[PDB]
Amino acid sequence: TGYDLSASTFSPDGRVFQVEYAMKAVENSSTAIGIRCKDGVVFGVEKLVLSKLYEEGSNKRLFNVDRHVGMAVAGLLADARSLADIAREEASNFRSNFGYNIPLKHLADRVAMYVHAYTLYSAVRPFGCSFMLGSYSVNDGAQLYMIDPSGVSYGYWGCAIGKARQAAKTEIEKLQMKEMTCRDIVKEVAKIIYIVHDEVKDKAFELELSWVGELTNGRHEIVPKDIREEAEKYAKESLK
Amino acid sequence: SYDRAITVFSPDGHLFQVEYAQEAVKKGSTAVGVRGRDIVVLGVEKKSVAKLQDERTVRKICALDDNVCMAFAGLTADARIVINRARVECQSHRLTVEDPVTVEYITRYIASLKQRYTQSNGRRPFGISALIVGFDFDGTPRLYQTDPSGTYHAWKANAIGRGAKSVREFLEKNYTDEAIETDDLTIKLVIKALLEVVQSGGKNIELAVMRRDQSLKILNPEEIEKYVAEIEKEKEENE
Amino acid sequence: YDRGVNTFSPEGRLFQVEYAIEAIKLGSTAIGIQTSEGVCLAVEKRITSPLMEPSSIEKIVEIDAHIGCAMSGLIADAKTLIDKARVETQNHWFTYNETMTVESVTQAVSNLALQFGEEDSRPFGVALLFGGVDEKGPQLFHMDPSGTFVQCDARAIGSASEGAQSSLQEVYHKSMTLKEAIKSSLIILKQVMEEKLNATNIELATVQPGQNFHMFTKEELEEVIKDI
Amino acid sequence: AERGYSFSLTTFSPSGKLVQIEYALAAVAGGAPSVGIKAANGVVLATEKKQKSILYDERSVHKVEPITKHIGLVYSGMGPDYRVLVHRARKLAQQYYLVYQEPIPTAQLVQRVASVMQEYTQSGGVRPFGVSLLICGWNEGRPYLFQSDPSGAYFAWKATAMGKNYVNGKTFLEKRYNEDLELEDAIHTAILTLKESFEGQMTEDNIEVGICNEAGFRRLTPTEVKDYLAAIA
Amino acid sequence: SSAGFDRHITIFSPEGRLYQVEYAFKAINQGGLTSVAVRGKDCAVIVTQKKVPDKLLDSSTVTHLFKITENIGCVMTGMTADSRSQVQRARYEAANWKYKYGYEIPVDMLCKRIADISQVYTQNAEMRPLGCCMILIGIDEEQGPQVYKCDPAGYYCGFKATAAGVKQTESTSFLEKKVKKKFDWTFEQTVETAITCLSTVLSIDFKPSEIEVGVVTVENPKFRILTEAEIDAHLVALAE
Amino acid sequence: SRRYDSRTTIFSPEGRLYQVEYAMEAIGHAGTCLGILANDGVLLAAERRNIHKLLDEVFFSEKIYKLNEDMACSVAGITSDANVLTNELRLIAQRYLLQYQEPIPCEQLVTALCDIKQAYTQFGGKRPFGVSLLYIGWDKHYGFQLYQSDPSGNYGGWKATCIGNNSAAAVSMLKQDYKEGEMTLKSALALAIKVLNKTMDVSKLSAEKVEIATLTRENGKTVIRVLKQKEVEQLIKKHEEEEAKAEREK
Amino acid sequence: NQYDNDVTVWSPQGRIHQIEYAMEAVKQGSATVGLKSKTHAVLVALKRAQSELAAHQKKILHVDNHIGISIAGLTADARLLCNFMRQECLDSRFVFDRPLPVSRLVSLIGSKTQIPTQRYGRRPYGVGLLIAGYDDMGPHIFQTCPSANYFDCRAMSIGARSQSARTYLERHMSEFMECNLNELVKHGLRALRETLPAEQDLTTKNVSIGIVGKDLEFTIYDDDDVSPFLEGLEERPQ
Amino acid sequence: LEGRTHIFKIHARSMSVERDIRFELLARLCPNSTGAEIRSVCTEAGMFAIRARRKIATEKDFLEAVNKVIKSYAKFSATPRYMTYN
Amino acid sequence: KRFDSEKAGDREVQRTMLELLNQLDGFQPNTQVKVIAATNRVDILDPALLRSGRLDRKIEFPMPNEEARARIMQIHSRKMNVSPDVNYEELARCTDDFNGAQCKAVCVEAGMIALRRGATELTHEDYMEGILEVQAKKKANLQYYA
Ligand SMILES: Nc1ncnc2c1ncn2[C@@H]1O[C@H](COP(=O)(O)OP(=O)(O)OP(=O)(O)O)[C@@H](O)[C@H]1O
Repeated sequence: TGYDLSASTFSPDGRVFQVEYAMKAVENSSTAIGIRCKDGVVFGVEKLVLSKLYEEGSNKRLFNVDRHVGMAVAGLLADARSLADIAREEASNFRSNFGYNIPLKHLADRVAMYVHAYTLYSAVRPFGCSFMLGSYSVNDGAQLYMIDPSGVSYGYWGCAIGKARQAAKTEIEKLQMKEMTCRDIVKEVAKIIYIVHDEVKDKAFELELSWVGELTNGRHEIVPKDIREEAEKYAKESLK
Repeated sequence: SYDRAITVFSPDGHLFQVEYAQEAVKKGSTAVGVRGRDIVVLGVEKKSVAKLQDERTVRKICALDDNVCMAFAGLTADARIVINRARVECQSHRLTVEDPVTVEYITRYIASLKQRYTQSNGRRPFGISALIVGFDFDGTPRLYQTDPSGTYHAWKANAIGRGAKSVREFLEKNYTDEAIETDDLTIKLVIKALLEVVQSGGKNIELAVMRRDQSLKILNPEEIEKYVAEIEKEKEENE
Repeated sequence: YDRGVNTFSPEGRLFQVEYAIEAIKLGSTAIGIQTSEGVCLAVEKRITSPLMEPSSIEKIVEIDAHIGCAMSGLIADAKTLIDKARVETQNHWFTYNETMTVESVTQAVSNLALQFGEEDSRPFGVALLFGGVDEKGPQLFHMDPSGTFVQCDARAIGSASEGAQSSLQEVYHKSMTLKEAIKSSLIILKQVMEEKLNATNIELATVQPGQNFHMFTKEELEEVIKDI
Repeated sequence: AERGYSFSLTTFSPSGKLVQIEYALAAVAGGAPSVGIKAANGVVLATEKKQKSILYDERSVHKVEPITKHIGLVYSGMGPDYRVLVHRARKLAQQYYLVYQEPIPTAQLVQRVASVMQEYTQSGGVRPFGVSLLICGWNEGRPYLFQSDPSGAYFAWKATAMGKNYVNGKTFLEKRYNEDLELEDAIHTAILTLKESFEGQMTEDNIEVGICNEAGFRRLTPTEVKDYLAAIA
Repeated sequence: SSAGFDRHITIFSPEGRLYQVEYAFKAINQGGLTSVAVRGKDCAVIVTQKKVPDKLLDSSTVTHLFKITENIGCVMTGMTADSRSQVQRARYEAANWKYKYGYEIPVDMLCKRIADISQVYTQNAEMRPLGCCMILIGIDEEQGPQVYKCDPAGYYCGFKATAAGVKQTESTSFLEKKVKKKFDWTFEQTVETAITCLSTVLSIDFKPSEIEVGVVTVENPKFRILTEAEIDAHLVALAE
Repeated sequence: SRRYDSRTTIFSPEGRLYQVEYAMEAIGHAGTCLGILANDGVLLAAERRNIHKLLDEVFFSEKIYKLNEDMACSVAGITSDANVLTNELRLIAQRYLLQYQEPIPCEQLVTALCDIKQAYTQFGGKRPFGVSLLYIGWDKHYGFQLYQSDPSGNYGGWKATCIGNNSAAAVSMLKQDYKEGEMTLKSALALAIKVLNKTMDVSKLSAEKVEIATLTRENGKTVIRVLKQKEVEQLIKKHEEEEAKAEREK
Repeated sequence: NQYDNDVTVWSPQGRIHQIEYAMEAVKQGSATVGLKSKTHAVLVALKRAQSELAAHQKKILHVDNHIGISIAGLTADARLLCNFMRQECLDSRFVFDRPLPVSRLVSLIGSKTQIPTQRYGRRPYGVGLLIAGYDDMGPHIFQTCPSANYFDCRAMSIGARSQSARTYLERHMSEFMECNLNELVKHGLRALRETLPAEQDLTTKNVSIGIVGKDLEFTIYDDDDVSPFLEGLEERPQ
Repeated sequence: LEGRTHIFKIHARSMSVERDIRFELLARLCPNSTGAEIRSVCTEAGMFAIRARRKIATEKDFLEAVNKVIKSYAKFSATPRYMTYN
Repeated sequence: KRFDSEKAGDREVQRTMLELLNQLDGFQPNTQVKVIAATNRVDILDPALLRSGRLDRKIEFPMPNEEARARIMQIHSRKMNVSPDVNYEELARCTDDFNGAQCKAVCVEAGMIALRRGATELTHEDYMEGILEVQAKKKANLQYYA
C-alpha cells in the first residue's frame, strides 16, 4: 500500500521495489548482448523494425566512450546517452590527470557508484539501463563486466539483456570462443541471432555488431558491413 | 479524510488562502474612518477592554510619519512585523531623495509586498488588512486600503468588522456633499457610532483627527468628552 | 489525486494553469478592437458599491510610450508584470537607441510567460492585451495565462470572452471603418453591464500615431457614455 | 511547501503534547538501567552492561565515555546517534575552554548541549535522540549530577535512575540513599539499586561503576568492580 | 501501530518502533550469503563463500574478499551493491589516518568513524539505509589480532568471534561452547573451527574453490590470502 | 512530498491557526505564574511542575530565570525550548547595550522576542515555541511595565495576567484586588501569599515548591531582591495571620 | 490507487505514465511532416488559430542558417529551449567559427531534458521539434519526444492524426529522394492534405512550409509564399 | 453558457414572469449551477416575493439575491467536483 | 484468499475452487471432462492452481497488433454488412491499446450516424472516425494547456 513510492524506503518483503521495476524495465527493450574472446571483446545490438521505421544506422545503442572501452546498452535510450556522457567525462578526467588508458575494472566501479547512488534517493529515480562493459589491452587483456540497475559491479565471460530469447548465447559454447582469434567470432555469433527471435513478434529486424581487441590494437569501432563482409555473409547461410 | 489544496487554487472559481483570509479580515476589530478637506477622522472598537489592563498596549493605530497614519484590522501579531517592516521602508525612503513620493509609493509597497508574499513558496499569506490614513499634499486628504490579493483601492468611507460598523459609513452618505462645515459634527459621528458599534461601552472607542498638515494627537477625554455630549444633542435636534 | 500540480496529469496537463484560467471568472472583462486608423479598447470596472473610486482601479495601462496594454482577472497579479515590463522597453531604448515596438515586447513577455515552478513560483491567471503602434502601424496583440502567444487583432477577455468575441469576429471585415467599430463596442458593453452606464463605470483605450499621448483623456470618457 | 530540506516533523497533539519526542522516552524505558548518585565529595555512576551472547567481551566496548578528565557521564536507552552528540560535545566544550581558559563546569555542558539537543528535536527529517544523559563532574569545589531527557529538559537529582523500572529504582534511591554519604558508601547503594533489575549473575563485566572524584573523574577498571562487588554491595 | 503516511517514509512510529530499518533484516536474504569470524591468540580467520549458478562466473571479479589496508582487510554480506559504496568509504578514512596519523589505524575505534558515516546514511532525510553489513579484522602492537563486525544501524560493534546475518545465528551457538569452557587457539585451530561452526548450520561440504577463507596472523603484519592451494589442505586436515 | 507535509504553518479551514490552537493548550497546562501592580517595586511568583521534593534544587532560580542582572523573566513552558529564547533575547538585550550603553527598554524587548517566535509560525513549517513568559523592568519614560508573550507571535502584555491553569479563585479576586499598587513591599507580597495558599492543588502553600523574586527600583543599581526561602516562610505565615485575621470579620 | 500518487513510481508494467501523458500534448499539436531527399530537404507544418480573426499561429521558424525546425506541443518549454537553441548555435559560430552538425547538436538537447524527467517534482518537456539541417554528409531529419529520444530518418510525421501521413509516406518517402525542390514541396503538402478533414481547406495561410539545402539558406515560406506551392495540383478524390 | 436559459425557459412558465427579465444576463453570473442551483433562482424569486408581499419578480429583484445565493453558499463549500476524484 | 482471513465475499467459491482443485488432486478419475477457466485479471492468483489436472496452458493476451486489430474488426462484421472502399491499413495503424470490443463499437457508432446521414454506405474515413471516438477517452479537447 504505497511502499513503492519513495525510492529511499524499503518494502514489506525487504527489498527495493524501485529496482524490481527497473530490472524488468530493461527486459522490455530490444536485445543487446556481449561476449569476450581471448584477445578481444565482442558487442552486439538488435534493431527492431515495425513499420519502416527510419534510416538504417540510426540511434544505434552501440557507443564508444573511450579508446579501449565501448558501450553495449539496453533499455531507455536517452538514459543511456546520459550515462554515455558521464562515462565520457569520467574518461576525460582520467586521460587528463593521468594520461593513459583507464582500466575497465575501476571504470565500471565509477559508474557502479553512480547508478547505485541514484537508486538511494527518492528525489532522483533509478536507472532503466543495463549495459555491458568490456575492453582489451596489451598490458591488461580482455575483460567483460555486467552492470545491473541495482548497482552490483561484476562480470562474466558473457551476458545477455534485452528481450528474453536468450537462445542466441546458447550456441556460443558449441563453437570455439577463447580459442578463436576473434575474427571469425563475429560471424559465428550471428547464426542463431537470425534464427531465434521469431518473425511472429516482429516481422523484420536489424543487427549491429562491434568489437575491440588486438586486431584493432586496442581501438574500438563498429565492424563495417563491407569489410570484412563475412559478418552477414556467413549469417545468411548458417540459418539451417 | 482531509482533502484540500492550498495554492493555487481550485476549479470552483474561488481561491483558497486568499478569500478565506478575508474571513480573518471581516472578523477583525471593528474600525471606521472618513476623509475631509481639513480634519480626517478615524475610529476603532471591539477591543474587549476589561478596564483592568493598559490601553496603550492594545492601541491599533501607529504612525510611519506625522503626515501618514496607519490603520489596520486583524491580529496584532503580524502588526509589529509590518510596523518594523514599513517604518524601515518609509525610513529608507526618507534617506535618499528627501522629498517623498506622494501616496502612490507607500500604498503600492505593502500591497505589492503582500502580493509577492503569496507568490514565492514558503510564504504564508497574511490574514490581516489595513487602510492608510493621512492627508495628501496641498491640503488634500489621502486614504487607501490593503487587500489579501494586493489590490490598492481608495474608499470614500471605511466600513469593516460587524454589520453595526457599516452603519457609521451609512451615516456619512446622509451628510451629502456640503456636510460637515464644522469639525464638531465630524467628530460627533464617531461618538454617535460609539453607541451603534460593538457593545456601546464608551471605552474601546478611540479616535484621532489630523487637521491639514498639523500632526494629529490622540484624543484626550476632554474634547472627545465634550463632543460625545453634543452627539446625543445633535440627534435630538432631528426629532 | 492531486500530484504536484506541475506533473502532467492523466489527461494530461498542468493543474494550477488549468485552475488559473477559472480565475478570470472572478473579475471583469474587456473588449479589444483594431483598425488601420487606430486601436480602440474598452473595459468595465465592475463597480460593486458607489464607494469605489473610478480612477483607483484602471484596467488599461501603457507599458511603453506608444505601447498600451490591458489586464485581466486580478489587479496586483498583472501589476508585477506590468511595472517590470516598463523597465524592459526602457533598457531597449538605451542599448539600441530605439524603443520596443509591438513585437520585442511580446517576445520579452513570451520568454517570461511561464517562469513558474515549485522547485528551483505560482503562475498568474491574468490575460494580457498588448496594443501599440509599430513600424507596420497600429497593432493589437493578445496572450493567455497558458503562455502561448497567438496574434489576435481584436480580442475580448473576461467571462464575456466567449460571447463578446462571437459577434465581434463577424464585424471585423476589413471594409469597416474605425468609427463604425467604436459604436459597435458600446452595443456589447451596455449588454454586459447590469448597472446603468455612468462616468465611473467604464474607460476607453485609444492609441494612434498622429494623436498622442493619448493614452486617454478626461471628460472625453463621458461623451461616449451619454451616446449609449 | 518550500524545499524539502526536512522541515520540522514535530507537531502538537490536541492536548499540546509532543508526538515523536515522547516516543523517544519509550526507548529510554525500553533501554538498559543506568543509575547515578550525587553525595558529599563526588558523584558516583553505576551502569548496566550485559552480553547477549557468550562471545562478547566487555573489555573493548566501554559504556562510560567521559567528556573531560574531570567530567564523567553515562546514558540510557539507545549508540548510533549517541556518539554524534558525544563527539559534538567534545568540539563544543573547546570554545569555553579556549576562550575562558577553565575546566568548564557540568552546568555549562548542560546549558549548551540541551539547547542544541532541543534544537535537534525542533529540526525535522531526523529522529530525536532517544538517549537520556546523566551529566556529572566536579566544578568550583562542589560536584553536580544532572539528568537530561530526549526533550532537552534538565533536572538535578541526588540519586537518579533510568531505564526499565526507573520509577521503582527511584524510590529505592530515595529511601536507601538520603542526605549525603562517602563515595565508598555511594558505590554500595548504587550497585544495590542496579542489582534490582539485574539478572542473577553479577561479574566484573556485568556492571561498571564510574566515580567522579573532587580531583576529577577517574574511570574504575573491571578489577575494582569485581573487588567491591562480588558479593555485590 | 502506524498512522498516516509514516509507512511511506523513514521515521519513527506511533509506538516508537521502526519499519524501514527492520525491513533491512531480510535485505541480506536476497543475497543469501554467510560470513563467520573466528579469532585466535595471534591469529584471526574469516570464512565466506560464493554461489556459482553458471560456468561463466569469474573467480576474480565475483570474489567477495575486499582488502581495505595491506595490514587490515574486510568482508561484506547482503546485496553487494550497497557494500561497494561502503568499500571506498572504508578506504577513504583509512588513507586519512595513514596520511595524517601515520600508524596502524584505529584497530579498535575505527568502527566508530565508519558507523558515523553509516549513521549519516540512516540519518539522511530520504536516502537508502544501505543495509550492507561491514566486517573487519584488525592488527595492533602487542594487543594481538582484532575482529570487528559492524551493522548498518550506525553503531560500532566487534568482539573476539562474532557472526551475524541470515544463518549466522546458529553459527555463534557453537562458538559459545567451543571457545569456553577454557581453551587456547592456534593458527590451524581457528581455520578448522571456521567450518565446524558452520557445520552446525549447513556445510554442504563441496570443492573449496567456491568458499573463500580469510586469514590474518602475525608474522608479517600485512594481511593477505592464498589461492586455492593449502586452504584445501586445511580442509582435509580438520577431517581425519 | 506534498502529502507528507501536514500544513503546520498554513491555517485551518475554520479561520484559526491550526498549529497555534494546539500550542496554547500546553500553555493552559504546565507553567503557572502571576503578576500585579506594585509601587516602587515589582514581584513575581511561580509554582513548579518539578515540585517533587527529590530534586536537588541547586539551580537556584529555575522557573524564575534571570536574563540580566537588572531584569528577570518568569517562564511558563518547556525549559530547554525556552532556553533557546533566553540567551537569544539575552544577546538582543546585550547587543542593545553594545551600540547604546543604556538599559534595554521593556517595550521593544518583547516585540523583538515575539517576532522570533512568529518567524517559525509564518514560514519554514518549523515547530513554534509553546513558551509563554512574563516581563518585568523599569525605564526612565513609562516606569514599571508588565508584559506577556503569545505563541502566535503576539505580545500579550498587560498590567495583569492569568497563567496558566490554577489561581482561579484568586483570578476573580484580583479583579476585586484591582486597586493599583502599594508598598510596604511585604503587603503586596502578602496578597500574593493568599493566592498561593488558597488556590494551590495540595494547598498548604509549600515553600520549597515556589519561589518569589522581587525587583526593587534603585538608582542606579536597580537591586533585584531574590528571596532565600528563609524569609519566605515568615512571609507565608505573615499573611496566614492576616488571612486568619480576615476571617475574623464574618 | 495510493501507489500511483508520485512521479517516482514505476507502473506494475514498469512504465512511467508521466512521459506518456506528455506524449498526449505532442499529439494534440498541428499535423506536420518533415522530410528530406538525397539532395534537398523540405519540412511542412500546419498553422492553427483559436478564433477567425486571430492570426494563424506560426510553427516553422528559422534558427540556424542551414537548420530549419518545426514546433508542436508546449510553447513555453519550447521557447525556453529556443533561447537555448540560439545559444549553442552562436557558441560554435564564435569559438569554432563553424556551425554544429545536427547529429551531435540534438544529443545536447536530449541530455538537457534528461534532468527534468528524473528528479522529483520536475516535469518533462512536450516537444514537437522536427529538425532539418545540413552537415558535410547532407541533410538529416530527426524527431523530438518528452522521452528525449531522437531518431534519424528521411521523414516523420507528428501532430493530430498525422499517422495517416506516414501511410502516404512509407511508399512515397522512398521515392521522394530523387525529386527536385519544385515538385517535392507540392508532393509534401499532398501528404498533409489527408491529415486535415477532407471537406474543407487547407487554405494558403493556415499551412507552414520551409526549404533548406547545402548551398541554400533556410527561408520561412508562409501566406503568399505558399501560393506557388499550392498552384497546379489535383484535388483529393471522394 | 447559452444553455442556462433553457432551464429558465421551463421556469419562465412558473408563476408570473415579467417581460423585462433577461435570462442571458443572470446565466453567466452563476457558473456550474446546472438546473439545480438556478431552480433556486426562480424559487428565491417567489420566495422573497411573498416575503416582500409583492406578486411578480423582476430580473433585478431576484438576481440581487442570486449573487448572494452563489457566494454566501460558497463560503463553507464552493461546490467543486474536481476534489471528489482528486 | 486475501492475506488475513476470515473471510472474503467469495467464501463458498474459494472453498469450492480449492475443492474443484482438490478432487483433481486426490481422485485420478477426475481427469475426465476437461475444464476451461477464464480470468479478466492476473492480479490475484492462487499458487495452488499449478498442476496437471489444474491450470496448465497459460498464454498472456496483450492488445492485438495492427494486423490483428484490423482483422478482428472485419471478422466480427462477417455476420453483418461490411462497407467497401477500405484500405484496412489506415484503420489498423491508428489503433493503439484500443480494445477489440471497442472495434465492434466503431462499426456501431459509424452505423448509428448512418441513420442521420441517410445513406447506409460507409467510407474508410468513418472507421478511424469511430476508432478515435471511443478512445482516447471522451469527449473533451485540449485548451489552456499551451
Ligand atoms: N439541465 C438540467 N435540466 C433539468 N433539471 C436539472 C438540470 N440540471 C440539474 N437539474 C435538476 O437538479 C436536481 C439535482 O440533481 P441531483 O443532485 O439529484 O443529481 P444526482 O442524482 O445526485 O447526480 P449523481 O447521481 O451523478 O450524483 C435534479 O433533480 C435535476 O432535475
